[PDB]
Amino acid sequence: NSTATLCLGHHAVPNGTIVKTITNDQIEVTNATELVQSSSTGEICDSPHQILDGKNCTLIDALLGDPQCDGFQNKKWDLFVERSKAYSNCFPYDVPDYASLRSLVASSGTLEFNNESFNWTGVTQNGTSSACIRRSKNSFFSRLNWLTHLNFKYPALNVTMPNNEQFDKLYIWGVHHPGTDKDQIFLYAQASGRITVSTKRSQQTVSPNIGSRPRVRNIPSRISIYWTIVKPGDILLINSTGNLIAPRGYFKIRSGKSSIMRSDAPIGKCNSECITPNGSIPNDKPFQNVNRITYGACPRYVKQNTLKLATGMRNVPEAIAGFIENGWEGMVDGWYGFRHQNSEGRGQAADLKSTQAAIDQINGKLNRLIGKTNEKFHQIEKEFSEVEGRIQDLEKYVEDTKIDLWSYNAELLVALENQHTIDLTDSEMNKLFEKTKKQLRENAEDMGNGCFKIYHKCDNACIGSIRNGTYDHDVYRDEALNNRFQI
Amino acid sequence: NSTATLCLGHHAVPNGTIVKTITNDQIEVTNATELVQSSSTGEICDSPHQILDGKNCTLIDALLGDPQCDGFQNKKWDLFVERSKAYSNCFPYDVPDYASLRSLVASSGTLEFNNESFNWTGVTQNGTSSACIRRSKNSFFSRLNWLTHLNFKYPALNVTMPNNEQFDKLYIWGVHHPGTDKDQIFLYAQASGRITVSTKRSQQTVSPNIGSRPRVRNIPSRISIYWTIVKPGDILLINSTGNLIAPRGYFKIRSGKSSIMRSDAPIGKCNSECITPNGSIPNDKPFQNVNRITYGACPRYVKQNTLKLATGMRNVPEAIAGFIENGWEGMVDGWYGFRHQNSEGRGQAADLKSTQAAIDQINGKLNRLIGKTNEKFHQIEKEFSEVEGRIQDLEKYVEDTKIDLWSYNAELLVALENQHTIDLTDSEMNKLFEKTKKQLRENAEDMGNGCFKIYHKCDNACIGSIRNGTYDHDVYRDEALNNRFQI
Amino acid sequence: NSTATLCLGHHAVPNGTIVKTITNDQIEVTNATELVQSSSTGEICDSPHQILDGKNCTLIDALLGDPQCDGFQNKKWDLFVERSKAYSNCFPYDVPDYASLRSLVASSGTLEFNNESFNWTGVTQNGTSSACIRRSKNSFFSRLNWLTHLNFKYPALNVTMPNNEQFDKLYIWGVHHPGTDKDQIFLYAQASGRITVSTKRSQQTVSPNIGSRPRVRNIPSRISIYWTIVKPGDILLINSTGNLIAPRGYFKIRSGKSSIMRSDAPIGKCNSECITPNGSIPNDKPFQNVNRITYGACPRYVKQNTLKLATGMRNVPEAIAGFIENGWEGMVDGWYGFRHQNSEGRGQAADLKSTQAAIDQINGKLNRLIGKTNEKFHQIEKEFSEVEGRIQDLEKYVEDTKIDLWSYNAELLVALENQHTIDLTDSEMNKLFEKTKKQLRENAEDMGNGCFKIYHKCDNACIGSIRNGTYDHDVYRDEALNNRFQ
Ligand SMILES: *[C@@H]1O[C@H](CO)[C@@H](O[C@@H]2O[C@H](CO)[C@@H](O)[C@H](O)[C@H]2NC(C)=O)[C@H](O)[C@H]1NC(C)=O
Ligand SMILES: *[C@@H]1O[C@H](CO)[C@@H](O[C@@H]2O[C@H](CO)[C@@H](O)[C@H](O)[C@H]2NC(C)=O)[C@H](O)[C@H]1NC(C)=O
Ligand SMILES: *[C@@H]1O[C@H](CO)[C@@H](O[C@@H]2O[C@H](CO)[C@@H](O)[C@H](O)[C@H]2NC(C)=O)[C@H](O)[C@H]1NC(C)=O
Ligand SMILES: *[C@@H]1O[C@H](CO)[C@@H](O)[C@H](O)[C@H]1NC(C)=O
Ligand SMILES: *[C@@H]1O[C@H](CO)[C@@H](O)[C@H](O)[C@H]1NC(C)=O
Ligand SMILES: *[C@@H]1O[C@H](CO)[C@@H](O)[C@H](O)[C@H]1NC(C)=O
Ligand SMILES: *[C@@H]1O[C@H](CO)[C@@H](O)[C@H](O)[C@H]1NC(C)=O
Ligand SMILES: *[C@@H]1O[C@H](CO)[C@@H](O)[C@H](O)[C@H]1NC(C)=O
Ligand SMILES: *[C@@H]1O[C@H](CO)[C@@H](O)[C@H](O)[C@H]1NC(C)=O
Ligand SMILES: *[C@@H]1O[C@H](CO)[C@@H](O)[C@H](O)[C@H]1NC(C)=O
Ligand SMILES: *[C@@H]1O[C@H](CO)[C@@H](O)[C@H](O)[C@H]1NC(C)=O
Ligand SMILES: *[C@@H]1O[C@H](CO)[C@@H](O)[C@H](O)[C@H]1NC(C)=O
Ligand SMILES: *[C@@H]1O[C@H](CO)[C@@H](O)[C@H](O)[C@H]1NC(C)=O
Ligand SMILES: *[C@@H]1O[C@H](CO)[C@@H](O)[C@H](O)[C@H]1NC(C)=O
Ligand SMILES: *[C@@H]1O[C@H](CO)[C@@H](O)[C@H](O)[C@H]1NC(C)=O
Ligand SMILES: *[C@@H]1O[C@H](CO)[C@@H](O)[C@H](O)[C@H]1NC(C)=O
Ligand SMILES: *[C@@H]1O[C@H](CO)[C@@H](O)[C@H](O)[C@H]1NC(C)=O
Ligand SMILES: *[C@@H]1O[C@H](CO)[C@@H](O)[C@H](O)[C@H]1NC(C)=O
Ligand SMILES: *[C@@H]1O[C@H](CO)[C@@H](O)[C@H](O)[C@H]1NC(C)=O
Ligand SMILES: *[C@@H]1O[C@H](CO)[C@@H](O)[C@H](O)[C@H]1NC(C)=O
Ligand SMILES: *[C@@H]1O[C@H](CO)[C@@H](O)[C@H](O)[C@H]1NC(C)=O
Repeated sequence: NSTATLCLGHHAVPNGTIVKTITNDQIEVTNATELVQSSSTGEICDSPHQILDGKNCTLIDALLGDPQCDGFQNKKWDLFVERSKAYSNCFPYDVPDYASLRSLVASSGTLEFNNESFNWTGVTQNGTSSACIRRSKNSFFSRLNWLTHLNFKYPALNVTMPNNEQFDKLYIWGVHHPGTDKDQIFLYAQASGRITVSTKRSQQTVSPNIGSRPRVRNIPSRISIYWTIVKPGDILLINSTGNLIAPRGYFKIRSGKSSIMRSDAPIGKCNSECITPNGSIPNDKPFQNVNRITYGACPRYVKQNTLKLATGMRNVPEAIAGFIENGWEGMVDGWYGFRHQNSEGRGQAADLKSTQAAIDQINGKLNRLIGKTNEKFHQIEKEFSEVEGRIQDLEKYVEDTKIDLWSYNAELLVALENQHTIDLTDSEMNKLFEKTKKQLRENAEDMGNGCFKIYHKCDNACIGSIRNGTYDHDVYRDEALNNRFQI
Repeated sequence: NSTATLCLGHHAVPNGTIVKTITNDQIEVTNATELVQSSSTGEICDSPHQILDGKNCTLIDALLGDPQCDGFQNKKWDLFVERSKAYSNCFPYDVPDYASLRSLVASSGTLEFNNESFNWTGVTQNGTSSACIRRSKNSFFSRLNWLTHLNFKYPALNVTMPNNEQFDKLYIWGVHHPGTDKDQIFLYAQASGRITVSTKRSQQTVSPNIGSRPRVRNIPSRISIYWTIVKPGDILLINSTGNLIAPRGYFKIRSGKSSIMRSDAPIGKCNSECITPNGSIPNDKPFQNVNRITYGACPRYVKQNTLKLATGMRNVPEAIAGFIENGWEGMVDGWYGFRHQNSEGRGQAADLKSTQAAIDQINGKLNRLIGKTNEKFHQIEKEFSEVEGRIQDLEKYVEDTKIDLWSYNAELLVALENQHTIDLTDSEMNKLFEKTKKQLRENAEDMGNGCFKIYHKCDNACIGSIRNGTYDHDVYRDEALNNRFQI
Repeated sequence: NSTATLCLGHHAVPNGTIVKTITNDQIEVTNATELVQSSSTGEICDSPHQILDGKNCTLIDALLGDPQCDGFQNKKWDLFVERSKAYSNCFPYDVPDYASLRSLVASSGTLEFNNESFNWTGVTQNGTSSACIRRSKNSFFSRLNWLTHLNFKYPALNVTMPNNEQFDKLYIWGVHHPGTDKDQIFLYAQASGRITVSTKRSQQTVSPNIGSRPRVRNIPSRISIYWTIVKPGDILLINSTGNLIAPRGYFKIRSGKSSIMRSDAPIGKCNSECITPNGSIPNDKPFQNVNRITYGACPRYVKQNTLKLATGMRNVPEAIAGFIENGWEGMVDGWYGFRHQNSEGRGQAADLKSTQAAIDQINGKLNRLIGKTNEKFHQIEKEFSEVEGRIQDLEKYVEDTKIDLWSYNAELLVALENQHTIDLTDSEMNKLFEKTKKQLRENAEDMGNGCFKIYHKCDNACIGSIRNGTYDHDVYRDEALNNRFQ
């Protein structure tokens, strides 16, 4: 006729996604991305990190060098994987402050061991046990030297070794606690006092405790594992009258990106930075709900099973009408656009610049959230198999506090960002609407349903000029004014 | 007259509330709710949590079986409330890691004790002390067995108890430290000794220390309390030559929701999810400022004394003027509405759909904040009476860090939620204004004071349609245009 | 011309600052302020906190009374500064929980020492060492009494010291660990033994461990340092057969604002609340990147080297365009303003009320961020010279968690405040535009670039009336309608 209808609107999808916001908990959007990694590959990836498979060994067993760990001598790792099927198959032993030695070795990142010419004069070296079978013969820990009497004599040892290198030396040693007095006399030829291992900086004094223990692998005795770190310029001094499980040398202490993880997952052929006890995970998402123990460039752990970030706007599912009444399910070329009813027929076109502006802002948001990872290697233990008390309670409290704070941050971030995304895309729809209103000047009226009523004959070329920003309102001003106001 | 005025606006109150926002610290709102629970009932509510009243007992005193704790034997609790007037009136004891045992048992949640038939031979059982009286006779702890010599001999005990059940067993035992050597010879007929309690996984060795102590209840001697946890399939082996305060059995270890709290509040008939040492508190508010220690489904502790969440718009108290100039004290039916001037007279009506939309958004926000609590059962100690050093400093650092972070989160959350509340209620007022503008089309002009001047004769029927919606601008369009655009 | 052009706009600068927002991490603004203190003065200000310069003394050496530390006796501090050049010149010693004793003394805030009439009968007092030279004489720690023996006898000392005052008493004592049995007999006349120090509530029992150790200052023996806290109403019993490095009295324990810091910076004659190991820092900014170790009213430590807070608007660089197309680089009188073209000529003026409203809201934000810092005195150790185990790992984990969470909060806060500031100044431009539209009513049209076309004669008096809100649309309505329509 003499008028045309130009409706502005946006696309819609048949099946949207439900996201959370500040105003609402369940708002439907056209599209959303998962920000919580809730699955793993089931396998640990061996690249870029050097992964040392513990097999039947724990890290401490590999440190001491019991027979099943012979293949772990002088090895390095980025992450040591300890299996729950791992077991000791050697002399029974314990480590006072086990967790500290395990953390120290895990953070050292190597079992590189240099033998030293210790002056073990007057004692018999290389003691053996039936509990440690190396190659069908009795043996002992490969990195320890079980000293016993020589010719029924064990003289008081005072053996020193300067640290003349530029690095710290880690010495692993222990105390043998025999089952009975007959074993103390049989092995050391005398009752024992104390063993003192010292440096200039510090000293450790320990005592044997002769007495029966419940048998593990048919041995009623125990070895207690102790360690010392010797700084450059410092001197190790071992003062012992018996019951000394001597070092054969030193381990290297290194600073680095190494740690230890407990996992039953197989190790595959891969390239994945983030390792969890359930296997490696992608680190594209900013958060994860796989596990709380992590290694490498990992997402933050949260308790939410899902957090969906709106990478799109509110769906608003289902004459012509604009964005105020409904979204358009028939629009697939873009996010925002125009639909019109003209004397030449009905039609539709996408507005690609507003679509790209909204997409660019969403891409900015994703670039701020996606791809930014938390690269962490050595942390505290987060699952415990024994109840010790105050220290474990504090470690659990710290981890629970961290998880509650990061879960709060993730929930607030997702709700604020989703509210921002809806306000952003409604804002972009409004910028296109005000731009069209300003371009049309007095030649059209807002009908209140997201559409403009154009009061002049506006053909397809006219509509196209409006869509791409080249509409000249002066050409049609008299016709539209004469039609709006009955001159 | 030939024209009418329709002013849009919002309600106001004589006395508002001062809240914080992003750009304004002292912004007045019509209504706000307190988000910090800063008061308590002064009593601990005994439901739904099972609460065991310590009376004159500590949890440890109840654990060993102090004469004042006969009412605690084999009992369960969800929260043990330890009293500051509690004291021991039995043999004085020293638990070398008191906090760990107190926490371990508090989280275990029961004093269930099975009297296992320990094979004590060659010794005298059921030793008593004059400092621990039951029914006017000398007694001892009911869960400990003080072993002494029999016929002036104390043979070396070697007593084995395998763990043949499916749960862990907690054995509590100790070492007697007499005040002098005469006491040790009188009780044990041994100059000294060593006590070793072993499992397959770990061992504890303790030595008695003969010497004087300050007399507590006239006793110059001490009992050192130790505990062993025996896993299923593990074995308890006790080896002693003297000074053994023997176990009478085991306590059960359970994973659960139990804990210990220090408080002096009375216990009475009530119902409250969250327990605080100042008495139980309502858990409706998201935050609290009562005490650092909590139990159950509680709000999170912050340093803020008050944080008020706006549950209404900005209060701007003060011809007809609208939301641009002031708020309306005479609007009592709703939050948003209309006032009009026509030839019939002046009037006012509330717009209930905009009011309900704003209320629904606020109620959604309240559902996000109010009623959502965090269940916290066993945590670290958060108040200390003794100066311990590094571990206490770390616990204080962790708790103050948590509180500082949650106080920041509370301040940012309240400022963001109040800024959003103001923006949302101003947005709803602006949406009603734009909606009215759209219905009026060319039949009205914005007066710049929140009011529309309607340029057709408009008397109580057109105003009704405008308030309802679906106002027909076409019928009045020629009259309004003749009044607006004629010279 | 029968019309006039009235354009609205905002100022711009030739060179702006790059800030981060929620949806744009490289957005240029007219002005910004640094919220991360990234540099120190290099000196530790001696005011308002009382600071003791350790020089060659550690806190433990000051506690025990090392001969070089005589100047620290009975002194008080709000912050003790331990130097990396510090070393001992007395008997070698080992504190089995060094960090805990150092924390107790640092938090007590004083070395006020009170001598007590201990009954050290039957033994010789005031033992000396060649490693502790005080006045060119052999000496010992001034707060410890090295008891050896009297006439080749060491009767078992059973010494009681009641606490009859209202404060906790800190007693520092030790155990000598000689390098050989001959030294044990020479000093104490009898071998082995043990030392028990106890109160009503607690007890500590230790044993000497005779044996050679690596020589420090040509001495192969060690003194172990132990301590006990005696509450009011309690009694301290020291029971020793030998090897006792006895107390001479007690140290007072106070609750307060004292702590210890490791630093090599000199002490300056200045005033600053926040002290870091690199020296004092200003405490105006909400965050810092100088050090993790803090004392006083400090900002929070973050991982960011810089965080810039927009204190301005978008710097949109460039007949009259308006705010939608670009900013106005020629504006010096304000942030928001007007430009016009009329029958007399072109001109420009600032709108000071919109400018002040935007500035007042920005100052509100600055008042919430700047000047609000957090006073902390005694915290965990955050740097370590040796690796100890799970406790050090936990302390590092806790501090790193705090830093990551505050760094997250700092980035979220800066991005939200900068996005709000941009929305704020865009909103103020929009309220000024809408306000102008409302005064003009139907006498002007929005031409789409931030300008209004006014369809009536509007001289400089008219433009001024529009600027200050006195414009009356009724008097110009017939001319503007005749020119605007037909
Ligand atoms: C203390 O008791 C334990 C167990 O009751 C004894 O250990 C047992 O020794 C026998 C010796 O033939 C072994 O067959 C068992 O397997 C051992 N069991 C356990 C649990 O260790 C131990 O020998 C006893 N000690 C003394 C000195 O009599
Ligand atoms: C070591 O000295 C203490 C002094 O405290 C003696 O303990 C006091 O003994 C008397 C009499 O037995 C009591 O009246 C006091 O109450 C005790 N003191 C305290 C603080 O309780 C202790 O007897 C002495 N030891 C020896 C072996 O003589
Ligand atoms: C234990 O061995 C150490 C190491 O040789 C002895 O200490 C040395 O003693 C000589 C004696 O003049 C000194 O010159 C050295 O400087 C000492 N070296 C160190 C590292 O301390 C120590 O004397 C020996 N102890 C016994 C009892 O034989
Ligand atoms: C959602 O976005 C992703 C990534 O851009 C795209 O692959 C997917 O097809 C989108 N889905 C819908 C329904 O728009
Ligand atoms: C680990 O031990 C099991 C038996 O427990 C054995 O079958 C397996 O071969 C061992 N694996 C390696 C790598 O030695
Ligand atoms: C002990 O065994 C080690 C194995 O490396 C060997 O080098 C050393 O010579 C042996 N010493 C004695 C005394 O058998
Ligand atoms: C362990 O029991 C045996 C039994 O003969 C005894 O000789 C030994 O001294 C005991 N050890 C301890 C530490 O009690
Ligand atoms: C240390 O070695 C010396 C060497 O003479 C000896 O006399 C002393 O008994 C030893 N001490 C210990 C605890 O081994
Ligand atoms: C990962 O393993 C832990 C082991 O306790 C389990 O609780 C968790 O559900 C697992 N997660 C996934 C995604 O497999
Ligand atoms: C805009 O569209 C019209 C009609 O389709 C066309 O004539 C004109 O060249 C277009 N201009 C631009 C800049 O794309
Ligand atoms: C504030 O809201 C509460 C309901 O939560 C209502 O009871 C109270 O009357 C309101 N007060 C004002 C001043 O609006
Ligand atoms: C606790 O002590 C008070 C002291 O007055 C006494 O009345 C009460 O009976 C005691 N209760 C128990 C359980 O010992
Ligand atoms: C020791 O006392 C307990 C009390 O329960 C009793 O059952 C046990 O038979 C007594 N044993 C002896 C040897 O008196
Ligand atoms: C609750 O009790 C604690 C006890 O330390 C006290 O510090 C706090 O002020 C009390 N709070 C209230 C609200 O009574
Ligand atoms: C419109 O509002 C008026 C208010 O006076 C009311 O009387 C009338 O029933 C309403 N009509 C409809 C259709 O809502
Ligand atoms: C930025 O603001 C500061 C005051 O905070 C002022 O001194 C400085 O001149 C301003 N710079 C610019 C370019 O506006
Ligand atoms: C610190 O020690 C050095 C090296 O012995 C000495 O030169 C200096 O004078 C000492 N300073 C003080 C204050 O004791
Ligand atoms: C020991 O030295 C102190 C000075 O610190 C002195 O007061 C005391 O009288 C001396 N005692 C003896 C027994 O010489
Ligand atoms: C405790 O004091 C008495 C008092 O003579 C003494 O006999 C005993 O040996 C002392 N014990 C210790 C460990 O000092
Ligand atoms: C402060 O000192 C620490 C430790 O020496 C150093 O890592 C840091 O870079 C220093 N910072 C500044 C701003 O000097
Ligand atoms: C506004 O500006 C005009 C400029 O002509 C002046 O005459 C008038 O007095 C001013 N009014 C106010 C309130 O500043």
